[PDB]
Amino acid sequence: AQVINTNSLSLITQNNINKNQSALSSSIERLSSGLRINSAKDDAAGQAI
Amino acid sequence: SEAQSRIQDADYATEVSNMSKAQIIQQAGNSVLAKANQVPQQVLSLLQ
Repeated sequence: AQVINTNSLSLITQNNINKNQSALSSSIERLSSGLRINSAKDDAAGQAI
Repeated sequence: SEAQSRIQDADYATEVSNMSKAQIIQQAGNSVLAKANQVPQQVLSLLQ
């Protein structure tokens, strides 16, 4: 390597995890609940209708 | 008599589906909780 201080490669891999983790949390919450919407962080039109 | 029975009656065919639905949701919740409890586990190999 060339840099002894910071590993921005691990930083990029770290950024990769959280975006998948959000969809992960959505998936478990949707499996547990009977409803797909479930207090819509997504479109509110579906929840209202 | 028929009026009072109609006003409050179990009407089995309706709530049988409800109880089956509730049991299915409960089992699904237990399964998904068992699948989701493993999320913090991967940090162990990270340490050493």
